Amino acid sequence: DPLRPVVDASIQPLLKEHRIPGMAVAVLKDGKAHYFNYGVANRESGAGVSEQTLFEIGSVSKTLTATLGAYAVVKGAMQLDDKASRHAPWLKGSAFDSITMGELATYSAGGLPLQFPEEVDSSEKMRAYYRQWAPVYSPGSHRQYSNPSIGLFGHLAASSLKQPFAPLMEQTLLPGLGMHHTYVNVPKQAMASYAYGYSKEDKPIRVNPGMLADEAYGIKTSSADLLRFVKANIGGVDDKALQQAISLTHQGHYSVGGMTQGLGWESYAYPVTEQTLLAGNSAKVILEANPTAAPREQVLFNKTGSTNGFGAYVAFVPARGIGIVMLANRNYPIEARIKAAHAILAQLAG
Ligand SMILES: [Zn+2]
Ligand SMILES: [Zn+2]
Ligand SMILES: [Zn+2]
Ligand SMILES: [Zn+2]
Ligand SMILES: [Zn+2]
Ligand SMILES: [Zn+2]
Ligand SMILES: [Zn+2]
Ligand SMILES: [Zn+2]
Repeated sequence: DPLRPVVDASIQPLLKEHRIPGMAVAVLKDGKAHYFNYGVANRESGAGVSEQTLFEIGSVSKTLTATLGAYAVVKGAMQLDDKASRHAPWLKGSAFDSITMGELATYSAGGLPLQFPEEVDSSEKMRAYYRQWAPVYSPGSHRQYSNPSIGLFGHLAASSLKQPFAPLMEQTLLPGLGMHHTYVNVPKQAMASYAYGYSKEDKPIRVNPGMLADEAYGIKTSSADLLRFVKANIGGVDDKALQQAISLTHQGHYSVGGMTQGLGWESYAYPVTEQTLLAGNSAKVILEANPTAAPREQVLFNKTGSTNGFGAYVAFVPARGIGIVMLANRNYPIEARIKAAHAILAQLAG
């Protein structure tokens, strides 16, 4: 593959530096998909990684959940300006009577935390949590990355469509995106393709159960399926409704520095410097609260994602028809993901 030398040049050093057991890389250029596979999906057995290997993608799941929400909007089942309680009777009489679906989707509801408190481990406790939650900031004023925030958005989006989230995604949305091997719950026939994640101590692990995990960070997919998603975000899909939904996830709602927050996807003016990309994906933007600013007025879209044993990254530029997917079974530094992707994308762009 003429592109192997280029991809290898940025990926190989990464694998060695962070002792990554395996990584599936997929690139899109001139309409064609290119696959580069490294290492193993299972260290004990030695099973090799392929573009069909299933990896946990963590927060990258939010781009798919966001697409489901956009789909609900297109179908007329809900509007982003809808108060959250309009789609959950159990939220009536809480702070969510004055918070919108869009604010939940863009982490700007007012300070919902990164993760649910450790004690919130059941449906009953989760409902109680939201009903007692007190806003920290006025709605729309600050961005505080939050799983409970986007998780609730996805949960309610599914409810607006009158179907449970998991089956809705697996039986309708994902198939519509051409993603037939993407799961919230990996089925029996696909378990053999499911890689094992590896902690810092090299222990084989997989994602732990959690409230709204399916909506916020529970997707398992392959580099082939995720690149098909990238293609859908560029070349489009056959279904008009789904196409409209995809476009909605490209719209900027507000910005934080050089990063513009949309539904799921986070975008930047293209060409973008490695410095700007690193900043938008820095700990300051990820962990702390930051005031929202007016949205950006070519564009690169991206999203990072991790689980205790996995590290994923996806970035693409529609106007140039290029994109890259990097799925690894080691949660290695986000900065390393950005640097490798930026280098490869630069070569692909010309
Ligand atoms: Zn090589
Ligand atoms: Zn090729
Ligand atoms: Zn529910
Ligand atoms: Zn199939
Ligand atoms: Zn499940
Ligand atoms: Zn402030
Ligand atoms: Zn590492
Ligand atoms: Zn050039």
